[PDB]
Amino acid sequence: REIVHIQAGQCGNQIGAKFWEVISDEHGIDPTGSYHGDSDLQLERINVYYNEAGNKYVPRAILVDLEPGTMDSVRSGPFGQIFRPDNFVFGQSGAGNNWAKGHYTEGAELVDSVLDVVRKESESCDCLQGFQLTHSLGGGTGSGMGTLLISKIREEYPDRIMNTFSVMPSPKVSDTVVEPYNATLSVHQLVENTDETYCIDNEALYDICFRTLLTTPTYGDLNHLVSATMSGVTTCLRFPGQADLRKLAVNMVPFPRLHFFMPGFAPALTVPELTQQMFDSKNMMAACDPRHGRYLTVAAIFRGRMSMKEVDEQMLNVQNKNSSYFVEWIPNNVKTAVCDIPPRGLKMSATFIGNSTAIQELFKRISEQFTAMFRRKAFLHWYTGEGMDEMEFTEAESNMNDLVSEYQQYQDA
Amino acid sequence: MEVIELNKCTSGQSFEVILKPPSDPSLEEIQKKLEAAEERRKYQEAELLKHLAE
Amino acid sequence: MRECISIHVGQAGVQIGNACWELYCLEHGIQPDGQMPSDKTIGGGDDSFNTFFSETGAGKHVPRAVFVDLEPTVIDEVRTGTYRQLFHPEQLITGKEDAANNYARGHYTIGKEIIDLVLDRIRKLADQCTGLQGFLVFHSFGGGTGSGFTSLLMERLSVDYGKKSKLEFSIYPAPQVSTAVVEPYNSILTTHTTLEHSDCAFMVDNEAIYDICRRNLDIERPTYTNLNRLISQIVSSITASLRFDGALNVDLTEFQTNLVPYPRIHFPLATYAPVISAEKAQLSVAEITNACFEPANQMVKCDPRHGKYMACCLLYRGDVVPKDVNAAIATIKTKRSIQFVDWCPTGFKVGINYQPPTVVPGGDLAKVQRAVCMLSNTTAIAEAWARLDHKFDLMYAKRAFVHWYVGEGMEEGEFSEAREDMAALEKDYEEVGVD
Amino acid sequence: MYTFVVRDENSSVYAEVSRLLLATGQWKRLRKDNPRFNLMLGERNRLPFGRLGHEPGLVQLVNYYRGADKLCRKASLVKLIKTSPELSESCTWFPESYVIYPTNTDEREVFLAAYNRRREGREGNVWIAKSGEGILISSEASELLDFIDVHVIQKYLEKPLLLEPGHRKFDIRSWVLVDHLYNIYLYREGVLRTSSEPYNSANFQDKTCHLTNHCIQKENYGRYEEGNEMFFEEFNQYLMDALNTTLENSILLQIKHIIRSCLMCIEPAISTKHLHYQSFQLFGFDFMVDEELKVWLIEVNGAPACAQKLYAELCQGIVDVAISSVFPLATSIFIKLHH
Ligand SMILES: Nc1nc2c(ncn2[C@@H]2O[C@H](COP(=O)(O)OP(=O)(O)OP(=O)(O)O)[C@@H](O)[C@H]2O)c(=O)[nH]1
Ligand SMILES: Nc1ncnc2c1ncn2[C@@H]1O[C@H](COP(=O)(O)OP(=O)(O)CP(=O)(O)O)[C@@H](O)[C@H]1O
Ligand SMILES: CO[C@H]1C[C@H]2CC[C@@H](C1)N2c1c(-c2c(F)cc(F)cc2F)c(Cl)nc2ncnn12
Ligand SMILES: Nc1nc2c(ncn2[C@@H]2O[C@H](COP(=O)(O)OP(=O)(O)O)[C@@H](O)[C@H]2O)c(=O)[nH]1
Ligand SMILES: [Mg+2]
Ligand SMILES: [Mg+2]
Ligand SMILES: [Mg+2]
Repeated sequence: REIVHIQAGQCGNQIGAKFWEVISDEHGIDPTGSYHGDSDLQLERINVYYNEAGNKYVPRAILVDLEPGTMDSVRSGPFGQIFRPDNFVFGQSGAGNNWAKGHYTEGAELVDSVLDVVRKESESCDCLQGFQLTHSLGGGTGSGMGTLLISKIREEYPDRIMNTFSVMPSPKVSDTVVEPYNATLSVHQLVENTDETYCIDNEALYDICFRTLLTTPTYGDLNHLVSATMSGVTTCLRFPGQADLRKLAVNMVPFPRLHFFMPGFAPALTVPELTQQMFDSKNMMAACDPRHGRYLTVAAIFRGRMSMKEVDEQMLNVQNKNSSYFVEWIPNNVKTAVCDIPPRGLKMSATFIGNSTAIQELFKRISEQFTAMFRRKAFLHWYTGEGMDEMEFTEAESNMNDLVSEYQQYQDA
Repeated sequence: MEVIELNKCTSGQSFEVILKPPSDPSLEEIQKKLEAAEERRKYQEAELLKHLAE
Repeated sequence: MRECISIHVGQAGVQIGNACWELYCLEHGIQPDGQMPSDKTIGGGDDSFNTFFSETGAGKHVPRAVFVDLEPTVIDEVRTGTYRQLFHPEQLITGKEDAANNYARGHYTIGKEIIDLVLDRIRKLADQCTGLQGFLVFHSFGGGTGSGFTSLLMERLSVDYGKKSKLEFSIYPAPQVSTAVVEPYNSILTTHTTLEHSDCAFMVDNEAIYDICRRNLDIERPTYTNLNRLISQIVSSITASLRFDGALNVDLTEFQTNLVPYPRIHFPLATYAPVISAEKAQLSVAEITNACFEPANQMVKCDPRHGKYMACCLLYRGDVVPKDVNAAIATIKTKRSIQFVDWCPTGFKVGINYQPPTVVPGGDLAKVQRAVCMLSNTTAIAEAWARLDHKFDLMYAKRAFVHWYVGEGMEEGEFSEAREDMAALEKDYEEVGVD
Repeated sequence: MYTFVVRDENSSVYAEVSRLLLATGQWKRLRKDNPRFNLMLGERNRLPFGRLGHEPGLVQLVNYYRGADKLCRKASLVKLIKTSPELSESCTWFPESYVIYPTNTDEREVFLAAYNRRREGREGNVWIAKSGEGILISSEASELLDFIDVHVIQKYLEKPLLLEPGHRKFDIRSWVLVDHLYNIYLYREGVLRTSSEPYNSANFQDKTCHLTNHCIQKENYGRYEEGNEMFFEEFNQYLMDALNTTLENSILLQIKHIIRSCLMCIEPAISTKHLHYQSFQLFGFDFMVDEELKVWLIEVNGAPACAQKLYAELCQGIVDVAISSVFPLATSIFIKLHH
């Protein structure tokens, strides 16, 4: 049950670095790779994410970018020195916020070097369950090169699970003009080539930091929020709970294309309070309102020492009081796991994973920005200038519009 | 209300009470189905790899 | 002496297997080292317990059992548990990645690659058998391995050992202790394929056991350990007639002969009393016998009052005499709603073993002087099929999760084919128990 | 808050029960196929009892007792009374009945045997056949048995109590509610469904005079009382003025005894006391009163309608004792029949 982790682009590597920072603490590994933990429960599944060297643990992580900047930043602050130096794969050109450059030109010359690193990590896996990618869909490297990586990994490992933590464009906050192009072209790829995609939105992350939780939030704050979630959704995989990526996907994904998840996190709060918080919209990290759709499936993970009989009461309560928001035709679609080791600084926490048709609002929002620009062919020449054809845009748009109508179909069924 | 077939032993005993009277595929067929499914898998992977090569 | 081979498939089958063989060892005075002081035959003997244990020259008693799982997490615990030395490594078989709660993945993709290895290990056990009665198959309905590989195995066992009898102990899926949404699919798929290969199947619903554990042993959130400890008691009661000197159900074929007048309707309901918490600080023969007709003590929650009996067996352990049983039956026959099919006599087959039920030290079940397990073939158990078929219909109408099965090489037709068979089964039960 | 579903729309009683639950504000009506409810107002036929009581964390309740049909079908009731030790054929309050099957388990021969013992002794030999349509009242078994074209042949009550003025027969309907604890509650308000035509012993051909169904009677009507519905206050006053007796003494004691006998007979067969789901149900009992003021059971309705005047009160009674006793909210109208 080994997982190979890839992070691509600036957002991808910043979030990925924070993730390893967090779970290394949980497994009690220090910035040199040495284990200094109090419990042996920390190392029973440590192989899922780490290689053994020797008394030193090394993340099975591959760091990718088209410019050396962010990679250097990763290497600087701790836990920067835990990563295998030959697992840093970077170019020098950058992608200029251009999906085409990441996917077709600049990215293509770098992609073989990544696959060699992927291949070498995979061969030291006794039985690779699959891959996880952390990236953003707005820019050029994480979006363009990231989806290229996914496609080429699928070609060489067609029977392995591919999961992504994908940062999606925000409803109102953007710093990239060509973002709707990069995102729509990425989604097209994601729909076909990933098994599960966790949708992360920066605006939502900021509002949580700014309101609920800490004035003047920075990217470090948002990245820490994502890491907490990433720690949460992967708790079952690296601790003793039965279980693996494929078993998770089988129970979360009733329809192959509808595999985009809305993650959530909570929080001296009590169980009943934890439960009602993690279901609240403001605790959602994907800026979609669950109250605008219905849940196909839901996975909740509770961490810490707590009354598990009480937890099941709370889980059932909430569904019973909101049975309108869960599909009737998928019996027992709400599941719950509990892990006794809590995250750090918290007595207990809860992680929410919803497969909700409300996520269609995200894609129809992406779609309406995309079509606004593409109808006038605005900024299109930067993409066709890298060799792309207009038809590839029309296809990406049509596919995502198709995705939206499918969510609507099952929302009403 | 009858009791019959009272067998008895060291270990224990058994009996019957009556309250009222009344009034496969071959190993080849399995192999064929397992291989047909394997072929449908092979075909599906072939299409994916063809699609990816394109 | 006619031997019995036990096969434990998937997580549920293996973990229950652990509880059963632990309990077996306690009942026969076999230690975790495998030595049996009371057995003065050494490296030999024809005794009744020999049907479940073979013997080595060093006086080690070894279970006639195979443990098989498609991933190693569960069986590795056996390999390193208290009773580890009881098994030879041959016996424990593991794959490296499981069926992911996918019947198709367990039956087709992974089943094809491990079926031969499993049969060869079983063959090794059969080779050590002078006379072989058949197999006892432990598995869940809901797991990928439990559903998918078991059904494959059952077909192959029918080929390799056509004469031999096959008995299932099957775990019915319950949402309270289940993490899989696709269990309804796996259950009716494995039931369809395994139906003509099973002579008698004992279904246990995790919902019933969960509740018996909460309300009778005062456990707020039962664990698998709690559930399996209880399940092993029911299983022990059912298999005790094979491991001990007796005249009722001594050979696997008696089960079908006594409990199953119809081949397809081979799912007897089990009921067990008394269940009392060890903590808490007794029940007469008539009281535990009457308890057997209470829905709350059944392995499957259903209402026999609105169904018809085809056969009934009472299995007593501990202090019980025949006249008391006859007396209790008479008073129950008056009060409670018991009806039998017209073509069957309204009667009971009764077995009594003097050895009282045994209990694992530090467990939750307090020792009982007298205990009884009732096995009855009632049409009321069909309630469990209808429940399961309804959940199946809800999801299959939208083809939810179906792509996971087609992607492993299964055809969409097998879904409908299986569902149709279940529908026929439901009708069979209606024709027999309803007028 | 609680949730419920509606299986059968055509139910007048539980349509009213439906509105009053919604009105309370603390009850949500889910779609009929949604299996996450606490209350189920179910269909009249092939209700899926087998699926009830298996949703975790949901106390489920249904408005029907599984197996109550033993009481509520006319062939079933006859078989039940004849074969139950409790009734023991010691049922002096049920008309001599027989189960006949069309020639197209039967007791057609014993019926003729009793019919002929009667005609040897010149005893009144009028019978009624049943299973608005499908009933024939004849003084001869031949006319009864050529209706053979499952049925019940029942001894016709040739000396019914007849209301004055009018010389007219009538039927009494009692509403009985059994809760989840199998408490038996008798609605204090009964109704008398009257014939508007004088009774005639010579002519059974014109069925309407003989029968009392509100359906047949509908089609003089409403002349003596509105909609041929006399309620208990008037009837009790009539009994006092005409026969120098009361409804409680002359009739109600017998009614309570019969209701008790029937429901206690089937209690071990249908009780949900120790089940995973629980049942309540409303029944309509139909009685006829002869001239010697003896009460006879005619039929038990499992799915009864109410009288328009009383639809308000009874449906509120159901919500109070049968539903709110399981699902509490944020001068009883029932008489409790003890065991
Ligand atoms: N009673 C009982 N039920 C169990 C146990 N383990 C799992 N189950 C039930 O079995 C179903 C899951 O099947 P498993 O037996 O875990 O699956 P498996 O056979 O290992 O299948 P894969 O893991 O998919 O290869 C769920 O309904 C669980 O509730 C157990 O130890 N005891
Ligand atoms: N033995 C008997 N003697 C005299 N009258 C009788 C009788 N049996 C039935 N009746 C009359 O038949 C009428 C209707 O019979 P019954 O009630 O069985 O029909 P039904 O079942 O279709 C209407 P419901 O179901 O509401 O009672 C009653 O009003 C009663 O007056
Ligand atoms: C339009 O520009 C966007 C990109 C850059 C520049 C401004 C701001 C928003 N933003 C941020 C944010 C930030 C924020 F403040 C509010 C918000 F809703 C989401 C964010 F991601 C943070 Cl949290 N940390 C930052 N560090 C460097 N920029 N930067
Ligand atoms: N959450 C988060 N977002 C970031 C971070 N750095 C950049 N981003 C955002 O990512 C989006 C662009 O994607 P980016 O990764 O920078 O482009 P790429 O390097 O070509 O993949 C912009 O909206 C940035 O604001 C970070 O550290 N955390
Ligand atoms: Mg950049
Ligand atoms: Mg398993
Ligand atoms: Mg009627």
